[PDB]
Amino acid sequence: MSHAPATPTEQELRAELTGPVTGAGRQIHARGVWLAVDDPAFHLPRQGWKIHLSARPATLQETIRRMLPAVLAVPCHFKVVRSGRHLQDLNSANNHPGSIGKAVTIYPSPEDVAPLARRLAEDLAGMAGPRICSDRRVRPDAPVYYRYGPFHPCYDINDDGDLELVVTDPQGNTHPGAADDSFWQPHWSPDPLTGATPHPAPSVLLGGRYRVVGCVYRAIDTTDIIKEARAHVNEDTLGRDSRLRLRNERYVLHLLRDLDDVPKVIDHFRHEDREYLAAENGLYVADPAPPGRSLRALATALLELLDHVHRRGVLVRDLTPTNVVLDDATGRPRLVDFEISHAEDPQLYGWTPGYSPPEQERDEPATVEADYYSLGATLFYAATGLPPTWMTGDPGNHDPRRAAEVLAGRGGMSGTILGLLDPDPARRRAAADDIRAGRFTDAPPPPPPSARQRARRLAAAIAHSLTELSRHAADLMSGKDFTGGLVGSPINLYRGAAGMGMELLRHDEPSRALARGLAYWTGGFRALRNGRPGLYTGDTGIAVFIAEAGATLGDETLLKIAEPLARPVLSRITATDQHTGLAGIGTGQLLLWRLTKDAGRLELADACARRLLARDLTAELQENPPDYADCGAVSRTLGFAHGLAGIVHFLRDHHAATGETATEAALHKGCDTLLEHLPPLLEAARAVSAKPMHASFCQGLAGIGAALARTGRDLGADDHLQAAREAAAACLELAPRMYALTQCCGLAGIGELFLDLCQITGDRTYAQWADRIADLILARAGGSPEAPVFPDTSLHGSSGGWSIGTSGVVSFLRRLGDPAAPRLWLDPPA
Repeated sequence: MSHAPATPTEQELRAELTGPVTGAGRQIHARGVWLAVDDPAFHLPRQGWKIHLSARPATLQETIRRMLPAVLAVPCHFKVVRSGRHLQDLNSANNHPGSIGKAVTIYPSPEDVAPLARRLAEDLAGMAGPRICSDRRVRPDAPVYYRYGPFHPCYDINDDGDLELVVTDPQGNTHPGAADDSFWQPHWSPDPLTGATPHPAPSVLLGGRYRVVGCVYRAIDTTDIIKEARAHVNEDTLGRDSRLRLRNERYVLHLLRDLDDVPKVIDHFRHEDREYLAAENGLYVADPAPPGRSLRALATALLELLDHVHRRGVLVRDLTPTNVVLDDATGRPRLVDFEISHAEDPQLYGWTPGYSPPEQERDEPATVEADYYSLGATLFYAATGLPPTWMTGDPGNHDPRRAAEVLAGRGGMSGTILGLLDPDPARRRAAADDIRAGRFTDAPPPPPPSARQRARRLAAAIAHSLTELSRHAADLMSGKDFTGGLVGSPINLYRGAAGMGMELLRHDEPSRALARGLAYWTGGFRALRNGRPGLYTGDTGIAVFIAEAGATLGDETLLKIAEPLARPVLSRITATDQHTGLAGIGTGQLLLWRLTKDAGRLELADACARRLLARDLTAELQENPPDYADCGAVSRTLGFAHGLAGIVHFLRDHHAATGETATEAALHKGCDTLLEHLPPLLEAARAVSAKPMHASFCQGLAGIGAALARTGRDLGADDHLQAAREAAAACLELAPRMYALTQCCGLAGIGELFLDLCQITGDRTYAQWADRIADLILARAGGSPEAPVFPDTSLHGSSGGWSIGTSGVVSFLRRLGDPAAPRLWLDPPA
């Protein structure tokens, strides 16, 4: 009928290896998912040329059997994927695209690289496997590839503060390796086979088959969309390839005559190791995608059943806001994906929308009925402008928590989509949206908040968040996440220990002890290691965290560890930015100067300010981009990070500390320029086409307004405070469609602006606005009440970083319950 290829066990591979390996004196150690074999009398260098062997689970055992002679002849180290399942994951694109096909890795002596490769090309013959993109291939008939890279895990720091695997040139410079999933030729070592050292150069496309616009492309026939599949990638337990997925598609594309207006024409061809088959809705320039801006917007909803009635035994099983397109009005319905539109015994495994499918796309049988949870979920993203909330591991990944949007409005669908997103009963797709509203249509019935019990909720949140932080911190310091080609900074403010620690210092004695441990761990990690001087990415924020921990905890040794930490050579620094440049360094040095009272820190801030004042005319840029089109350089010009708002912020702090008149002149000039360019981006924010970027703290109105509020207070100007008020209003309107909950790009920065205005002005109105932001945050959270988990930038996982994770959220929530509590990193300490 339909069969299942061999999936080797770890035991069978161990068996295929044990005999010959013991023969040559080499030995097997299991580590990660790579049964490795070490050979004495072969010292592994640290970089060089390496051989990769591609394979499928089915072929893995034979790949091992036919390689051992060659690899055991020459002294070398090597490793083989743990078992067949680990290889199916490795050859799956969702996990790690650049690691597909690297079933075996062999590290030999340099002189022996070229022979082995060829010697392994022979004996491997026509055995097939996914083509390894990051590497070159010995011959197209064999699954042997090679590349230059690290053999040991040596990391260096990038200009973002993060850590990347590197090789080192003969001058010692670190070059980032194994990135961009493209072959990179070292200029100091020759291609051991071509004998040549190519050079990189820069020198939508003429596909030759059909000249037209990484396995997808857009097209128009060279005569009058070409989906691509790479061989042996995404192989099912039934040996079902991505090319076979295209074949299922071609089937339904020829079974398309009824409702054929919706999908496209077809054409099938193949080349080498790949095959090809022939209005971009989900982009919400229009916020509720208004059918006609009328009171009723069930038009799109009934249009869904328009294609539901197609029947034909075709179960899309994957109806996402990216799987919808509609030229003009509700007419001209279009759709362009059916890879998993099959209920026959060959039922392809989906769960493709991390969030939008039912709880029963666990390969459980398919049902148009089940396509309801994709319908309703689609409807959710239709109203909210944002996906429903799903998190890897959420015991309540499907629940009335979605009701916590309770916006409706455009069509007021409400309880209909609740049934349409209910559990298995399906409510019969809530009566098939009640036969296109013929039977019924529901009205929004939001519940009433429990008044002071809100506080209970809030309390619980912080409480649980604290415990969650304690987990993340342990995962950080134990090196759990210290794997891969890119490792997020384990110490910087943005995502590292310093960001978390600072917040945990302001909480209970256990959380303070966690911050103490984090301080000492950061100190250790930073010693005898490369770094960057920035505030949000680099040494300045780190030093601030350690010194403040030494202060509030009364730990002299912490202050001693921080004393020499952030004293850079400003002459080398060229950026003028809070995030990485001189402005952020100046502010952090002023914070350290207030805690330590070390004159050198004030001198550093003064030096920052002088170098900044030198480029005051260079702060005046004639080119302006009020539209987000191409580079939304609102962030690169006016945002708190990368922009003038943070520069102004630091100049204000410097004047407040010293009183130097030069800083005052430049401050007034920058403030005036910001106010000149404010009205346009305000209008852009108020438009319907606005994007959450316009309200973001890092890049948008929230940061600009925080800066201008502090300026209005300290300078006495009230035009600044009013600018901040208008900014805050725009942010309040854009808050319910924010993508993230974080400080940098999400709701936390909005609410922090509101709290700033309440503390400066005194208008408890902004406190109500902030309470609304916190309510949105608690609703958009996952997990359960008394145990809420907050999604980070991934939208499905949790993390502890301050600006992109849970600790910043905890900062906002904490500050909600303690007025007159300074804003971290923007206001001075108590």
